[PDB]
Amino acid sequence: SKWPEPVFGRLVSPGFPEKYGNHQDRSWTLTAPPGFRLRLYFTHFNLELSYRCEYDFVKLTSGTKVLATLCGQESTDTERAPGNDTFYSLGPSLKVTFHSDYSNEKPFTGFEAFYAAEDVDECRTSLGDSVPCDHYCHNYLGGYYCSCRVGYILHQNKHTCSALCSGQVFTGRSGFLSSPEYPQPYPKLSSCAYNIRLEEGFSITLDFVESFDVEMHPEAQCPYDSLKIQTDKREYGPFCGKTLPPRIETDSNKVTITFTTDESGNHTGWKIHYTSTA
Amino acid sequence: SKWPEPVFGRLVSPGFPEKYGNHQDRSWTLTAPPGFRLRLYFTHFNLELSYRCEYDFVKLTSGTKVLATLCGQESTDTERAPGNDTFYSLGPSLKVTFHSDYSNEKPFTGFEAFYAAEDVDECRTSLGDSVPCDHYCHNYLGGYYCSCRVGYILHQNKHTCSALCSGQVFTGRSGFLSSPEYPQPYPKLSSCAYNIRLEEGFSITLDFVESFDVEMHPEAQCPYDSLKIQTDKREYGPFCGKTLPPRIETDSNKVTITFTTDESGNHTGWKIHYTSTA
Ligand SMILES: [Ca+2]
Ligand SMILES: [Ca+2]
Ligand SMILES: [Ca+2]
Ligand SMILES: [Ca+2]
Ligand SMILES: [Ca+2]
Ligand SMILES: [Ca+2]
Repeated sequence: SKWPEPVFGRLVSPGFPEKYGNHQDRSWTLTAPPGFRLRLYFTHFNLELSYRCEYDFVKLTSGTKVLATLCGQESTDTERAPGNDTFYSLGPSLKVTFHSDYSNEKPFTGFEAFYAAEDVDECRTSLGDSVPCDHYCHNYLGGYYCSCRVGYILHQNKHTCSALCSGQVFTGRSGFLSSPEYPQPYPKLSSCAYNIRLEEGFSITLDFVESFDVEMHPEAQCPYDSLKIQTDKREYGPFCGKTLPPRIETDSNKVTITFTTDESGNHTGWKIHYTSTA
Repeated sequence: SKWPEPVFGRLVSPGFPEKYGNHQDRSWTLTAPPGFRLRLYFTHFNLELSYRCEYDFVKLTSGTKVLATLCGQESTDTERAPGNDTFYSLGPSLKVTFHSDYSNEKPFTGFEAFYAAEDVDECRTSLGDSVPCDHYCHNYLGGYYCSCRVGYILHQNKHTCSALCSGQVFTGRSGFLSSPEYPQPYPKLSSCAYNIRLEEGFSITLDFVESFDVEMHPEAQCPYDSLKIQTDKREYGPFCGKTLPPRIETDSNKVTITFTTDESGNHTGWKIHYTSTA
């Protein structure tokens, strides 16, 4: 219900299209709305040529960086003329500076430049392996939004996808149980809780199977990702490393398994096969 | 004691407090002794600001985790400056990494950081984790040690408190007898021994009376906690499970009850009322 305002304009050297004079200094600060960057190009460029544009120049800077230093008419080995190149602001702001020195041996016409704001694509551009979203990144005008696959919920940090893996209440007495996505990497910032609740007088036995991969610390044990098992009379765990933990035999009919994950890592996780006797 | 690295120290960007240069890379690995962690903070911080600190940064890592990525002077929406924040190592080690890219358009002054070792308090958990001691936990500089309540003795594992429940010699003809702390959970790694010595020609009768709770096995009987009874003419037990066992009638004037517990469990235990006839 609220939309960005357009931002666009035209910049010229003093007196354009007539020849620019000596000892002139101009600067324009251009600012796009949040989520936008600026796009600038030159329809006309004809300045005094000099080594590294020491005499006359047009300087484009953005944020903390110098985007370009331009002079002459056609780009050389150590100088740059803009040609049909396009220049982009870093962030929403862009400064344009024009300077002429004490003399022009020829009648130089200066420059005509045009600029326009365009939406930043936070999902595709400024992207290496670093996607700002855990699952789905949605670009829109002036921003972006994150969403998650089914069976997840967006964390409060608005980027991480937390599994909905609590609430599983098993009553079938022989069965399997697992970390999310296994054997794919288990999700970040998740709190899983699995409850085996069956008839009284029965005793359960739990078995880890196949592969095991939980984030470990060099000299500490399991401070990051914590996998623990709980009978109403006793506690077991936490299990880490990359070796399948030994069998466990419970006295109780009701058992609770909890799996907690922290903000980082791509570890595969765990399987558990539980059986039964009297 | 003595350690190769000092209890306190100072790290600065190359050339501090003068402007740092381009294409610079530094890394310091700081390591405290076991039982200590490292605490690091910044007295001065002024780096080039960039989206996600891609240009210049200080990265604090510990173990496998990145504690922080820092740039700028004051923290923004997607960037972090340390301010007066304190950073803590996970375990005794902590790595500091400094990097600068190809240019500095302003005189960025870099950073001054200080670190100090501090004792880990193994006794004071956030207590979402377990307590390392059975009874009393004592913290000291560089370590901790355990102790027990009166009537107990510290087990060889230096953490578990074993009850002193041997030595009870009953001569009274009618009476009660019990697992330690009943009806509170009976202690771990304890070996209790109760001796009933009565006049010749008399016969004792034993009765479980209130609650009965001893660690049971799925398909076996009593391999963890073992409660056994011994007359000079017979042996009874071991008794486990969680149902009050039937009455027992001894021929002997002499009875010895032995109760053994394992390293884990919170089971309540047992009472026994014994009487006598001719
Ligand atoms: Ca000139
Ligand atoms: Ca956008
Ligand atoms: Ca993790
Ligand atoms: Ca830099
Ligand atoms: Ca300590
Ligand atoms: Ca026990």
